[PDB]
Amino acid sequence: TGAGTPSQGKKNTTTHTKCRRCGEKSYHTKKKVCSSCGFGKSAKRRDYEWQSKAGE
Amino acid sequence: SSGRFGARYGRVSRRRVAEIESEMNEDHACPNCGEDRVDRQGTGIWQCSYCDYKFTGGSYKPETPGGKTVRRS
Amino acid sequence: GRRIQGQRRGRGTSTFRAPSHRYKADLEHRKVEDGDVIAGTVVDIEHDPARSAPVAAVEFEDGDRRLILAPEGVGVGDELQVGVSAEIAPGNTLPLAEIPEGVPVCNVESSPGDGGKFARASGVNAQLLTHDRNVAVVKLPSGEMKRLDPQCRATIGVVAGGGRTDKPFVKAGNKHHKMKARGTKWPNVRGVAMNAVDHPFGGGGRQHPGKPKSISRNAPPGRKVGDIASKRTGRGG
RNA sequence: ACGACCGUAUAGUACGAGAGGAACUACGGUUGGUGGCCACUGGUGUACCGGUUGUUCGAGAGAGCACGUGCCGGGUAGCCA
RNA sequence: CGAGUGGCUUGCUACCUCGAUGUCGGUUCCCUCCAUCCUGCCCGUGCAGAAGCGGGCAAGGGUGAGGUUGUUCGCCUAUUA
RNA sequence: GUCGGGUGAGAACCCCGACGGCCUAAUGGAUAAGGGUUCCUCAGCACUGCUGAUCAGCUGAGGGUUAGCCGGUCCUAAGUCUCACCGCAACUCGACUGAGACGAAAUGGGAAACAGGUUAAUAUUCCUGUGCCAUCAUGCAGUGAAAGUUGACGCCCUGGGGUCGAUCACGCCGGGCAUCGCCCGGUCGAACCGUCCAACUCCGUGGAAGCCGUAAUGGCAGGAAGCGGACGAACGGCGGCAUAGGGAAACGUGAUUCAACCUGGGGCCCAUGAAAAGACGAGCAUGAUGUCCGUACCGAGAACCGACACAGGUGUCCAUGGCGGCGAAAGCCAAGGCCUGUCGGGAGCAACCAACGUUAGGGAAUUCGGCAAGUUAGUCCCGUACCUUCGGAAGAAGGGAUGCCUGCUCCGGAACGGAGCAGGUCGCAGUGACUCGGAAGCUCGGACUGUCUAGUAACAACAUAGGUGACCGCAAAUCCGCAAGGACUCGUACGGUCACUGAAUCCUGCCCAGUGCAGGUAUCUGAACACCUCGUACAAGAGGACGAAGGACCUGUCAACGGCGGGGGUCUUAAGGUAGCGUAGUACCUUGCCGCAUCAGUAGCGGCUUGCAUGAAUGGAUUAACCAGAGCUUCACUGUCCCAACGUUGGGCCCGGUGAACUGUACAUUCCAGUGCGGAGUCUGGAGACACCCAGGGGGAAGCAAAGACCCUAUGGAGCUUUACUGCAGGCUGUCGCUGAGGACUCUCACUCCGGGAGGAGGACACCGAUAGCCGGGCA
RNA sequence: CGUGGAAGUCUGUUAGAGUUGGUGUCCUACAAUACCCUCUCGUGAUCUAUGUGUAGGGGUGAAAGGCCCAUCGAGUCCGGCA
Ligand SMILES: [Cl-]
Ligand SMILES: [Cl-]
Ligand SMILES: [Cl-]
Ligand SMILES: [Cl-]
Ligand SMILES: [K+]
Ligand SMILES: [Mg+2]
Ligand SMILES: [Mg+2]
Ligand SMILES: [Mg+2]
Ligand SMILES: [Mg+2]
Ligand SMILES: [Mg+2]
Ligand SMILES: [Mg+2]
Ligand SMILES: [Mg+2]
Ligand SMILES: [Mg+2]
Ligand SMILES: [Mg+2]
Ligand SMILES: [Mg+2]
Ligand SMILES: [Mg+2]
Ligand SMILES: [Mg+2]
Ligand SMILES: [Mg+2]
Ligand SMILES: [Mg+2]
Ligand SMILES: [Mg+2]
Ligand SMILES: [Mg+2]
Ligand SMILES: [Mg+2]
Ligand SMILES: [Mg+2]
Ligand SMILES: [Mg+2]
Ligand SMILES: [Mg+2]
Ligand SMILES: [Mg+2]
Ligand SMILES: [Mg+2]
Ligand SMILES: [Mg+2]
Ligand SMILES: [Mg+2]
Ligand SMILES: [Mg+2]
Ligand SMILES: [Mg+2]
Ligand SMILES: [Mg+2]
Ligand SMILES: [Mg+2]
Ligand SMILES: [Mg+2]
Ligand SMILES: [Mg+2]
Ligand SMILES: [Mg+2]
Ligand SMILES: [Mg+2]
Ligand SMILES: [Mg+2]
Ligand SMILES: [Mg+2]
Ligand SMILES: [Mg+2]
Ligand code: NA
Ligand code: NA
Ligand code: NA
Ligand code: NA
Ligand code: NA
Ligand code: NA
Ligand code: NA
Ligand code: NA
Ligand code: NA
Ligand code: NA
Ligand code: NA
Ligand code: NA
Ligand code: NA
Ligand code: NA
Ligand code: NA
Ligand code: NA
Ligand code: NA
Ligand SMILES: [Sr+2]
Ligand SMILES: [Sr+2]
Ligand SMILES: [Sr+2]
Ligand SMILES: [Sr+2]
Ligand SMILES: [Sr+2]
Ligand SMILES: [Sr+2]
Ligand SMILES: [Sr+2]
Ligand SMILES: [Sr+2]
Ligand SMILES: [Sr+2]
Ligand SMILES: [Sr+2]
Ligand SMILES: [Sr+2]
Ligand SMILES: [Sr+2]
Ligand SMILES: [Sr+2]
Ligand SMILES: [Sr+2]
Ligand SMILES: [Sr+2]
Ligand SMILES: [Sr+2]
Ligand SMILES: [Sr+2]
Ligand SMILES: [Sr+2]
Ligand SMILES: [Sr+2]
Ligand SMILES: [Sr+2]
Ligand SMILES: [Sr+2]
Ligand SMILES: [Sr+2]
Ligand SMILES: [Sr+2]
Ligand SMILES: [Sr+2]
Ligand SMILES: [Sr+2]
Ligand SMILES: [Sr+2]
Ligand SMILES: [Sr+2]
Ligand SMILES: [Sr+2]
Ligand SMILES: [Sr+2]
Ligand SMILES: [Sr+2]
Ligand SMILES: [Sr+2]
Ligand SMILES: [Sr+2]
Ligand SMILES: [Sr+2]
Ligand SMILES: [Sr+2]
Ligand SMILES: [Sr+2]
Ligand SMILES: [Sr+2]
Ligand SMILES: [Sr+2]
Ligand SMILES: [Sr+2]
Ligand SMILES: [Sr+2]
Ligand SMILES: [Sr+2]
Ligand SMILES: [Sr+2]
Ligand SMILES: [Sr+2]
Ligand SMILES: [Sr+2]
Ligand SMILES: [Sr+2]
Ligand SMILES: [Sr+2]
Ligand SMILES: [Sr+2]
Ligand SMILES: [Sr+2]
Repeated sequence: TGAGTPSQGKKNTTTHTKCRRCGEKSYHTKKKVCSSCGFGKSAKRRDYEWQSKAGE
Repeated sequence: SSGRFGARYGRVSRRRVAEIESEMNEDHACPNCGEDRVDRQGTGIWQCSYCDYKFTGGSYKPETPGGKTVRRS
Repeated sequence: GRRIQGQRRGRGTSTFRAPSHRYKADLEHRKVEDGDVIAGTVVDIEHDPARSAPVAAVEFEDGDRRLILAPEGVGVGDELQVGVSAEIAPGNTLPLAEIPEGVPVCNVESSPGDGGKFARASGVNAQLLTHDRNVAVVKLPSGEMKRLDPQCRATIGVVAGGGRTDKPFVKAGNKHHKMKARGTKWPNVRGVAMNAVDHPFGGGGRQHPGKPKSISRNAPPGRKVGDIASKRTGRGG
């Protein structure tokens, strides 16, 4: 069984869903954590300085 | 009895299994009554088909050399 | 390199854990205040997944139903006593002080009240040798002379299921079923059969530990493999 | 687009004490190569005719399917060696 | 001992090629060379004959099948002009 | 697919009929995930669709999913999160312990619904008929109420009960066929309410000393059979339900084999096969309440994932439709579905290619190699070697039989079950297709089943049982974390950790010098603090005394790393290779020598063997069995070959339609020589050369595809190693603080551990903070 | 002689799992791992669905440097960064 096309057929698991807090399809329904805004992980909003160039 | 093993494993393994299961399957004298009606129910568990006496003993024999020593002292 | 298997174990992930959710109970001695007026009846004999040996279900006078580390010879209907004034009989529990010298014992406590630590596996037994007002000398299954507090509780007789070790597994599948009931990663891949990155003995064309196996006691984890602080090796000498 | 060989007559002759043993020339055939042809022999021939197994069309008759013929036997033309 | 020719072996060089020109052997198919193994025509002989042996002209045609080994090579077998 | 026809401006592919076909664990039916309107209707063809299109999963416009009793919702599983507590510089981080919540839609547990009718599209939801559950209210009864039972459970073999289905017998209703008289379909009817009860268990009677009983095990004076009785089953039987429903009609009755479902007996475990909510226990009438969320459709060779309407991938159930046969096998056929694994037209349709059929004689001569193909084949009877771990080898081998028809016999209750006999008779051929082993010997390797490089390696590699060594008494050994803490562990030496070897069998020699580990150690060496001397009004600093682990030194140890030679009739550096095996998967020389086998054998096997450079758990030897493992031989067989032929299907060629990509400095009709950075279509000299187009196999363009897959270079990178350099974790050891009272000691009061508690054990140690010395590829 | 029905037991395209050889077909593919035949396993160290856990010098690994979403002798993303 190849890692490519043949293995893509088994993909029918729902994980990332629309997030109640930010509206992005990043709420991981299994972990119950939003990979975009961090809902379910932190009260504060997920944010990082590396999300932009250093001097901007 | 090790005929279920076929031509596999070698003499010693299936010689010991044979001798052990031979003695294990024998008619064992019940501690309660005197009848040779004790059978194994599982690992170290024995029971008499006559009086229904369920008791502990060796894994393959209802009595071990060590267990027989307890009585004396 | 990469952490060796022995280090992966420590993390306590699923692969290395024991099937605790499947286990029955810790066969600790009952806690009696005093008077010894605690006796019970063996209601059933059960198989213990954690020790591959039979264990006994007892129903005590005060209404307590508990599983007991059963010696050989215990059967349903039999009455068991636990306490200072307990009768000197197989399956009965009482402190070492009340036990007569030269009597096989099992499930011996390390510190009075702990519930039993020594001599608990299939067929084994400790031997109560010397008595005293301050110390009870017991010979453990390993042959070691152990000095214990005479107040330490123990059960008279040898542990049930003796001779278990006498029959060979014969096949891998049999070992397999047993290992599923324990906290152990099995089968076992030899160090010498792995890559250099995975173990101190890995690498090199043909297989061989490119170094002496006797490792120091002070060796750090990851390096402490092979023959740990061996006083000697081999069969000769 | 023809190359080569074997055999027979020459001849048990010439030669040679003997043993052995030629040639010119005339013939017959083989082999390798070459071009073409199917009367003959052989192959094929899911044209065709026959036998026959399972199943379906109620039987019979007559058929379908079982790979480009279910399987088996024979084989015209044609193409072939 | 001396003088040469070839470019089939090996060595030497590093001139061409590393933003890549697919190694050996075999197979299949085509052309060629001559330092000729056979075949044609010759000369000598320590050429009677038969057969050898050595040499000359000559590249039209031919030079096959098999056993071990990947082998090229080579050893081996029976055929062969 | 074809012939007719329908609609339309237009029809090969949209629809009707006929004829011809395809799918049968699926190409049919119901669904989980996932998709999200793809579902239904009307109107369309610019877009999407491998051609066309009036069609559509496409475009436009509307419409469509109805629940007390089907899921959800409730329960708890592995496990997750939150809060508290604690750690952390800190947190959105981290372990424990408490509490709370979360965690199962086919497929865990679970109160209750069936039949029919209806729509373009829903349907146990709507409608009709009937039924049922829970809660609450009212009324009667009830004083019982919580013990117990249930929910609730592994694997293997098996009996009994029994429905559907299928089949047989006969009747009825309807259809088909038309030499016969046979062939097909139907013959219905639920939940629920009521009732019946086999098995198991128990009681009474009885009184077996050999009887009772089973498919099998088994049972009994501790009371067998027999007899009577209590408790007690089906999704089953029976009655109601039902002058309900359904059917054009009839509107059956018996039987066998019996999936579901019910209930028993036996066996296995170094393996022991959830939990919780809930339910029963615990009556009946009447009435009220039963909200919220899901509900369409696809579920795949076009609705999912794979960029696609992709030959891939993707869970569950329909596992009992007929013939066939051992069969959930093949093949053929129903019910049902489809002609969309969606471009067509034409040429006896050439070469060439893909898949195939058939080939005389020879029969492996082909090839590295029987690669490919083929041979054999089902079942019954006879018969079956070496070797063997006694299991096996074995379907060894080898030999014979096999259909149809007529009449029978035996086993069984019987089968539409099985085993045979006699007679008759057809073919080239009777397992007639289909299904369906070729066989034998020798050698190497690994014992065996098992594992593996998703995507060039399935093996001799990994694993394994078995053998062995090492560590540790549990306040342990080993391991994770900075810490709080944690895995092992509901574990305790018959344990579990760390390693090596690799079934059985016979065995496993010598070496402790080096290295490693461990123990000991008079003496030597060995840091810091404190102490002492000098120095400084102090301090830096110099020296001294004491000296832990460590080292020196001694000892133990090879199933510890490893070693087992050269020379001579010892030497390096400890020993100097024992049993066995041996030209080996190890032997360079080498195609070693002898032999076997062959016409011929660098192969293979046997023997020899001084072994360039075998050898004993770096395991040696040996080995039955096993193997898509390497090599060799034989029989059988055949187009592998001699040497090729003919044929079949799909392409290829021609026509309609659709319609890319690779590649492209330029020029370019070349050929032979030469020259040139020595490998030129383009330079030179000659030769040849009228242009364009079709088909072809690929000689050349050092053809196209990639800033090699070999080599070197760079004060390039990375992974790996170690007695490289330098450091860092970690362990050990001393010292200071925690830390108290009276080079050796006692105590208790901190602190630690055990204990539910009282209290016990220990104790100024240990833990922890700081520092010092040693070890330190575990890590950078 | 029968009964019994054991087995990491045998045959087997039952379901299901896998992949020895053809170095077949394909190789601007149906397909960035496909097709066909042959072949292996198929009561167990079996296969399989969903849920759940382990995370990057870290997992997981019957060990092949295998696997951790077409990439692994150290994933992916963005940032350091021109
Ligand atoms: Cl074990
Ligand atoms: Cl010949
Ligand atoms: Cl639902
Ligand atoms: Cl029974
Ligand atoms: K190059
Ligand atoms: Mg316990
Ligand atoms: Mg496990
Ligand atoms: Mg191993
Ligand atoms: Mg390796
Ligand atoms: Mg390493
Ligand atoms: Mg080794
Ligand atoms: Mg150069
Ligand atoms: Mg090139
Ligand atoms: Mg010449
Ligand atoms: Mg010539
Ligand atoms: Mg329409
Ligand atoms: Mg519908
Ligand atoms: Mg299609
Ligand atoms: Mg022939
Ligand atoms: Mg040849
Ligand atoms: Mg073959
Ligand atoms: Mg009869
Ligand atoms: Mg060999
Ligand atoms: Mg193997
Ligand atoms: Mg691979
Ligand atoms: Mg394999
Ligand atoms: Mg072992
Ligand atoms: Mg062991
Ligand atoms: Mg090994
Ligand atoms: Mg091995
Ligand atoms: Mg030899
Ligand atoms: Mg040794
Ligand atoms: Mg390059
Ligand atoms: Mg490169
Ligand atoms: Mg390289
Ligand atoms: Mg250099
Ligand atoms: Mg580097
Ligand atoms: Mg504690
Ligand atoms: Mg390093
Ligand atoms: Mg899973
Ligand atoms: Na020269
Ligand atoms: Na070549
Ligand atoms: Na010539
Ligand atoms: Na040869
Ligand atoms: Na009933
Ligand atoms: Na059938
Ligand atoms: Na079409
Ligand atoms: Na197997
Ligand atoms: Na040594
Ligand atoms: Na050696
Ligand atoms: Na295998
Ligand atoms: Na052929
Ligand atoms: Na070309
Ligand atoms: Na690297
Ligand atoms: Na028997
Ligand atoms: Na394959
Ligand atoms: Na990394
Ligand atoms: Sr899935
Ligand atoms: Sr969170
Ligand atoms: Sr931020
Ligand atoms: Sr405990
Ligand atoms: Sr406890
Ligand atoms: Sr190594
Ligand atoms: Sr020894
Ligand atoms: Sr003549
Ligand atoms: Sr003569
Ligand atoms: Sr046909
Ligand atoms: Sr046949
Ligand atoms: Sr010449
Ligand atoms: Sr000549
Ligand atoms: Sr050469
Ligand atoms: Sr040679
Ligand atoms: Sr369906
Ligand atoms: Sr149009
Ligand atoms: Sr539609
Ligand atoms: Sr819930
Ligand atoms: Sr359910
Ligand atoms: Sr099962
Ligand atoms: Sr039955
Ligand atoms: Sr529906
Ligand atoms: Sr499919
Ligand atoms: Sr596939
Ligand atoms: Sr049909
Ligand atoms: Sr189409
Ligand atoms: Sr024919
Ligand atoms: Sr051959
Ligand atoms: Sr040959
Ligand atoms: Sr035969
Ligand atoms: Sr061996
Ligand atoms: Sr695999
Ligand atoms: Sr052995
Ligand atoms: Sr030593
Ligand atoms: Sr020797
Ligand atoms: Sr010119
Ligand atoms: Sr072409
Ligand atoms: Sr099997
Ligand atoms: Sr099989
Ligand atoms: Sr291959
Ligand atoms: Sr083939
Ligand atoms: Sr193809
Ligand atoms: Sr490919
Ligand atoms: Sr079976
Ligand atoms: Sr990706
Ligand atoms: Sr950057």
